[PDB]
Amino acid sequence: LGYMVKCLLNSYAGKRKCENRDSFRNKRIELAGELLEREIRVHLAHARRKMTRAMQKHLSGKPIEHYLDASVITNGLSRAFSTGAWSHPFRKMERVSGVVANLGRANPLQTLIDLRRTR
Amino acid sequence: LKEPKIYTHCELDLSFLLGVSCAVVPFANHDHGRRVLYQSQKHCQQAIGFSSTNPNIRCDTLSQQLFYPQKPLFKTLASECLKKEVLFNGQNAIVAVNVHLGYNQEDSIVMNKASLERGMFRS
Amino acid sequence: LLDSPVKGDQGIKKVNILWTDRPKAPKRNLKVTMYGDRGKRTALLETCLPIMDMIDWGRSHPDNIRQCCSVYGIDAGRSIFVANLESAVSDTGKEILREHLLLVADSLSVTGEFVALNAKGWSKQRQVESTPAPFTQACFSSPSQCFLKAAKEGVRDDLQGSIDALAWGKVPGFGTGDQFEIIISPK
Amino acid sequence: LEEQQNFPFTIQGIVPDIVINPHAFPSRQTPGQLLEAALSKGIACPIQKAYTKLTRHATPFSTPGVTEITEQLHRAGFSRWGNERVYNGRSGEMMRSMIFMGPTFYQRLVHMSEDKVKFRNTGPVHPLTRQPVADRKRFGGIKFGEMERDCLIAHGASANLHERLFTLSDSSQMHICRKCKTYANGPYCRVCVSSDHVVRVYVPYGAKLLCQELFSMGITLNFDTKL
Amino acid sequence: PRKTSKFMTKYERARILGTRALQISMNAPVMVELEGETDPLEIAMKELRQRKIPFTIRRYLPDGSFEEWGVDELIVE
Amino acid sequence: FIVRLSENEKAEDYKRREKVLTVYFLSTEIPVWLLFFALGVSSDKEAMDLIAFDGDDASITN
Amino acid sequence: QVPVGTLTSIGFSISNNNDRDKMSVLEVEAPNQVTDSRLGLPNPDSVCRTCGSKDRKVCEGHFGVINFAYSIINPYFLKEVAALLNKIGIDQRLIKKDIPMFNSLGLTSFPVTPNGYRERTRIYKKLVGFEGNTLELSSRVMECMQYSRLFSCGLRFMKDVLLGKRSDHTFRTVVVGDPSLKLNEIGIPESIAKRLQVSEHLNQCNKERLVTSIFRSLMDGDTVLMNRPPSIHQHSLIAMTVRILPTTSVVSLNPICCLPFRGDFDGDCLHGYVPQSIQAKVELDELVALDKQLINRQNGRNLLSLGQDSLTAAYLVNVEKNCYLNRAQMQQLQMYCPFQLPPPAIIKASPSSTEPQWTGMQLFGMLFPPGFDYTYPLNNVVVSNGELLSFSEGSAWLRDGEGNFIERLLKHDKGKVLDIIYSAQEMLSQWLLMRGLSVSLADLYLSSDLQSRKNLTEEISYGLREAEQVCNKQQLMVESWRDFLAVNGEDKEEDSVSDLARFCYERQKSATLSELAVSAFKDAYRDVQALAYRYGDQSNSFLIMSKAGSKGNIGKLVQHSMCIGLQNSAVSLSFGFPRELTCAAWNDPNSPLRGAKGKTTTESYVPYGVIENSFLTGLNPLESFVHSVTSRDSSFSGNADLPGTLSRRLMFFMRDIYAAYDGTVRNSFGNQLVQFTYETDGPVEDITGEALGSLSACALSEAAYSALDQPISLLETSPLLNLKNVLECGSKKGQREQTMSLYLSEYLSKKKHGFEYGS
Amino acid sequence: LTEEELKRLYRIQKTLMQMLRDRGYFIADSELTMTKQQFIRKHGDNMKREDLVTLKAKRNDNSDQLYIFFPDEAKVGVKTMKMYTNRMKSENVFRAILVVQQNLTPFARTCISEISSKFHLEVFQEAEMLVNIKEHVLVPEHQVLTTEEKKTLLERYTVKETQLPRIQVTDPIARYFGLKRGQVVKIIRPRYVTYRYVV
Ligand SMILES: [Mg+2]
Ligand SMILES: [Zn+2]
Repeated sequence: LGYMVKCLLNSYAGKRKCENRDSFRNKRIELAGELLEREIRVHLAHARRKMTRAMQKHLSGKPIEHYLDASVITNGLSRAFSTGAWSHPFRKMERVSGVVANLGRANPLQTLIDLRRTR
Repeated sequence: LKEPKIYTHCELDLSFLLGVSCAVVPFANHDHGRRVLYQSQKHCQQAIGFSSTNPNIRCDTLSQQLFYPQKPLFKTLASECLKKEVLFNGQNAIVAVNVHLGYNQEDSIVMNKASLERGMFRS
Repeated sequence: LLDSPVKGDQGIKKVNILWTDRPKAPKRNLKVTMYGDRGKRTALLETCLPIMDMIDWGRSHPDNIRQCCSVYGIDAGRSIFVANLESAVSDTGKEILREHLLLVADSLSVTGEFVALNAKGWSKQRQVESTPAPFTQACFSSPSQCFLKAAKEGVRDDLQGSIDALAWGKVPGFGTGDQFEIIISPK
Repeated sequence: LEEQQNFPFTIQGIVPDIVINPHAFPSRQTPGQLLEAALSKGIACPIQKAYTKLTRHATPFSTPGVTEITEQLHRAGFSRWGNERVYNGRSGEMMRSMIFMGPTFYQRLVHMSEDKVKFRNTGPVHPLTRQPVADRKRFGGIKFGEMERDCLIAHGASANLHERLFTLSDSSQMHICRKCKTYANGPYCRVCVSSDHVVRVYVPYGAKLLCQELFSMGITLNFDTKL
Repeated sequence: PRKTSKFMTKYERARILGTRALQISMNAPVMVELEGETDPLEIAMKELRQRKIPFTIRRYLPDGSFEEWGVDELIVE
Repeated sequence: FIVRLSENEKAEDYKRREKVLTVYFLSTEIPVWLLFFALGVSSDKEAMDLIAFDGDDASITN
Repeated sequence: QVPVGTLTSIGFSISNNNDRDKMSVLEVEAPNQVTDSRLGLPNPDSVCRTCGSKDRKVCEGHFGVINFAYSIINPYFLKEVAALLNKIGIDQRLIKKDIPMFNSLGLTSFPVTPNGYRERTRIYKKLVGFEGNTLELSSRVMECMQYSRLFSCGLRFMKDVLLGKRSDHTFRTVVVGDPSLKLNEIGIPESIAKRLQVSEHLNQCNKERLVTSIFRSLMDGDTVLMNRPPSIHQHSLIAMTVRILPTTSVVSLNPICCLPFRGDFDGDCLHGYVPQSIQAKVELDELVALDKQLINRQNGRNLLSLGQDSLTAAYLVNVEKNCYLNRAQMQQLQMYCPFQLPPPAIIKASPSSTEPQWTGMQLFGMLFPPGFDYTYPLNNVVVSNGELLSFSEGSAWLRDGEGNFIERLLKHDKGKVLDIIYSAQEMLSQWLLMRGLSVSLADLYLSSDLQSRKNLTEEISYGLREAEQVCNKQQLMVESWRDFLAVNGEDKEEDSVSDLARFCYERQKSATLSELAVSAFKDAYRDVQALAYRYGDQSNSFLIMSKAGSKGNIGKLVQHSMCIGLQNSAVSLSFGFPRELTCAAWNDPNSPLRGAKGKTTTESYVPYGVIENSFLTGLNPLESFVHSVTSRDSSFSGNADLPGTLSRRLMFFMRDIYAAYDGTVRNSFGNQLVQFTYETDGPVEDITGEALGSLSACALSEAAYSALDQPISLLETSPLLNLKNVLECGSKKGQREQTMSLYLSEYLSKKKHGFEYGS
Repeated sequence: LTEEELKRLYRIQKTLMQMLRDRGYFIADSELTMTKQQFIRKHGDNMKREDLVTLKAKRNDNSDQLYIFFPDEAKVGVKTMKMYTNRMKSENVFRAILVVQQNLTPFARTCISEISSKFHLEVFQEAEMLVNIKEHVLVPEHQVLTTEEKKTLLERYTVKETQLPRIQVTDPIARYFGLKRGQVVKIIRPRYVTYRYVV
């Protein structure tokens, strides 16, 4: 924390330059290894919210395959891949629509540059 | 690298700084800055040429294919180490700059009637 | 004490010494003069005048049209708007005639003041001239607050404009229609 | 599409199959196409005499100079700058200036001619605004826009603008009573004595839908008619 | 009186020619008996050249008043 | 962990409004110098060597 | 049945409680079937009870009331009692009831959707005793008055329904070039002309022609409208004569006629409108066609100038002057021109020549009629009795300039100008085919065989090192350098002439002296661009198209041959290009790309660099990166809406101003006077009846669509933004920065150096 | 610095007579064309008040006169400007001009509401008219038309009283000549004519 305050004072004095977003030293990407995990991390909470709500009613007052409904991730991932909606990396209640692009097959050069891009 | 003994690193090749649709264009630095950007991601994406080799399993709309595709005469270094001759679409043509009766005015092209009947540019 | 002025005025930011060959507001009886360009930050010309006791006041005028009109009349406002438009269009690339430049100056200074190029300045121009036509004012802004607020007063629209006449099958007033009649007279 | 005999033919027998305009070169600013056409010509034509010392790389950032192409094309019978003396196809006489030639690499795009033709001969009608439908598969019709109407306003033609937005567009009728100012539907007003003197006007459906929306929004209309 | 122009404008000629060609298209008796020309644009042009149409221009002043103008007194280049 | 250097609009007597060090940790708005004495150093003169930079003292010491 | 009539005044009023129940009382009390068939068509195969009930033809809509026992105040009148409150009988009924005028001020009845535009059908099925509170019955109709189409749908409903309507009998095709047609002529192929029907009434001559084929095909003689999207100016709506020809489903016209269209043949389409009535057919060839709008009224000069090939051919014919064509190839070119052959100016030019050879400038006299008098002093060309006699280094009298032969031919007879420009193309093309224009590698080389390229390189490398010292001198005009420019000996003068990287680093940051470091390079580069006339022959194909002004200029040749020049953008951030951009200049502390400096607020930069390598030698990977940083501003496409929203709000301010019969302009709304006399330069009073403001708004739209949108870095904003800021007069956005003017007109001029001492 | 105040008051007294000369109110040469030292060497320099009330009538008539009021203290209210309103009703004139130093008060603005029907009383500040407005190059010369000439103009161009271009009363040229609502003004251009109706 002392170094964190010293780094703030060295940037307020004009010595250390501020870090800009328009560079690739302070910007990383994610290609289906840190982007596909967010849709699983969101939907497993939706599955746990339904399992707890199903176990709260059946105990107050053994279908283990019925209490764990598998029709949430299968109907969530296909819904996210169809319309192109995803989850926000920083926010929670936001949806982006730029992760999924339809592949073209007019010539094999288009499908070579459609796989290597950066948003 | 041979003359100064001060360097500690080196690049593999200067042609390996562009994309796969731009580093195969011949004389990519001689062109204008808004004329290789108008071709690397605007003309190669909609140029007919090779297609899928199995047209019996892939069924999709607007699947066009050229009859006689041709690799170009030149051989760039980005097309030699890749060992692939599919990213070059279109045929060769012996062009000639000439004012031909005003029929090629305002960025137009006059063509041959006895060349489109022998197999050139048929799709 | 470190922000109090020690030389000059307090509201003047900076001054520049330019040199133009064909300036606005000519001498009207040599050569090309050099003038200062004072930039201010109450009024505009009513506070820059008694601060300088070195009065060399010739044809000095503010550069902004909304200030030049409200200082020296709508005639000087039109005369500086024409001179500001005939430089911008000439620097745009083309060479327009003055026939299309004076008409815009005579049409944007009808009610004695220059109005904006929007619908809020068009309604305030069409409501002073006693011409209650609220139909065309709804085709520029949103039509929600143009028919509800006009029906709460009882306005009487008329087929006067071109868009207000072409929408109901009629012809406009000018052109080849509604300006003369072709009738067989008995004489 | 010109025939083969009409093109300017060369001494060897080659015929130019694609002739482009030379005026597009100092405006599009694309050099290196005349270098590609001079590098593909020296590697396709045979040397009289050395088929190993020639350069055929054309690397993007390792381009060979002009002094290497103009000395490799010279060693086979052609000129240094790539141009050659051509004849005439119609007359047959020689030309006063040479014509540059070279085997470039041209691609064909997707946008053809038959995929852009679109006309309208009063086909199907859109059920909402009674306008022609904007379908390329069915019968179409190009929209007469705002500036395309102002350009006919500026020309002074108001009788051609009358058949464009009313007659060729949606054309409907509208009845209205004379004493009472309430329209209903032949002509039958329940506010007035029915069928005494009722007049009808000519209003397009685009403005008649506006009256139906205003009456459903809560704003009535009281309009009078001449004669 | 007549405080308007003496020359016929093109915006009135383009309506007079159309109104005259509409009559010839609906079998009107031609009172100029020109032969050789048959199209309703050429007949109305030769009728305006001979100034034998029974048409008068009733121009509308923007103030509210009006004044007529016969085709026999109106000239056109 | 957001260390902010801004004006102190809160806990002021409407005159002293200068640049102060506030840290935004779990929505607490605690001062940074009390977080210094909360753990570790327990000394005010020995808390400047952690923020030692050897710079010109113009308006940062204030 | 009803007689016909025209409406004249639209009146708006609030629908009272009597205004609803007076009409269309059909099925008022029916909560189980609120979408009954007596008022609309609920089912796709439904039937109206009181109509003829055809497919949306007889029934135009049938309304209906909704009887509500509860009394609810309308929301439009609820805001009056919120402002009609005071601290104070008779005063509570006078100021609060003027526009309702003692009405009921309550919503008793309610109109229903007539089931033609109903999302909205199953909503009013439960308002027969909906609730008890007076809020759930107000919100249920407030949502119905807000879910309508007239609620922001909005302006998109208006400009797609009332303003812009689609029309039938149209066609849309791409266009190609064809110089074989006339000026006011187009070409429709057989596959389109065999389907487009044009109605024309029966006549006494063709009674056996129509009945053996009213609805006939698009034959010759008809006229159609032509249009290119978007409509730039007034002359983009020319109606030309049709002419059928066998083509494979594409239209074609004269490439010299594409100058009002402002489009090329790289894929642009052409809208086609076909008229059907006679009143829309006679008016097309009288005010709209190409033989009538021959005067470009935006500029006041000719509209149809020379194209690309004809301009270069008319240049080369009069500048080459060393071709002597004989009588064999001269009488062939005398067929495209309607005039006879001149006598031969050369009888015997050599003892080895027998046939009388003509003159190249004598060939250009086959277009001017006998009696044409034209004199241009800037090019020394004299035309006496239909034959030009002199020519000395000129190209301005051919294209669209001040005084040219096209305008002087349009002022001479104005009857056969379209038969003159046509023969000035169909003969000049056949003449240019006999010579041949080609761009070879020697045209890009611009040099001789040996050592002339080396002299050009060694001169470019010395002219690009003096234009740097010129720009270094201009940066000493800063008020901190007032002690250096005095006549006194200094000690730190060597520190201001040895530091060359520091003066380049100062040009990047603090963009207030970088506006005089660009204009100095642009004035020192005029002596560098003049090297393209000493080097290279006069027969170079670039100098022919550059001196004639066909395509490009001298700026688009020095980048091909010698050097590209300077590169400056509007605004960048955190990187700037240094001087001597090579591989060795890629270090961290001594270059402004990675690190600013060592001593320092330099977060924002304005880059400026000069490249010495041309488009022929080859660009470096850093020089191809500077050319991608700088030319990125001309790659965006999110700026075309800015000349589209300007001329839309500028339109109706002048679109109602016309020319009355009293000799003065008027206003179509209230018969007001804009001005008392039109400011016409010509003394002919022929502008009467036309909308002179509708051709003045497009006159400013044409100067905004073709605006050179290459912005200056930081001082000047844009030539279009400077036009918008002048046009926006009453838009008072704020009083932040107001600039004055103080003219120095006083008694100071009598003294020596009075203005400099007074300022 | 009383010399700067005496110069600022000399400029107002020099531009007021030049305004009234352009309005034509029979100005003698004793007050007009005064040098910078004549106001000190002729008038009383030891007068630290606004003692510049000058009586002046018209040229073609002597019934209606004009009062050039100069109030001493700033921020004039209804309790102090009673004598500034009583004199015009006591000597029976119908035109008066008063100048102010600072901005006005709304209590004084509610006094001229029901009093402007009989006696017209307009105000403009002295801090703005340090220079002459009519002597500017950008504004042309004007000619206020008489009712005997306004009648023959509306019957020649057959234009009504509301179909003319408008000029506001708060404009510094329509307030320079003392124009009311109803009269038109002829405006020339450097050589066409364009009239303007005061709204
Ligand atoms: Mg195009
Ligand atoms: Zn029905």
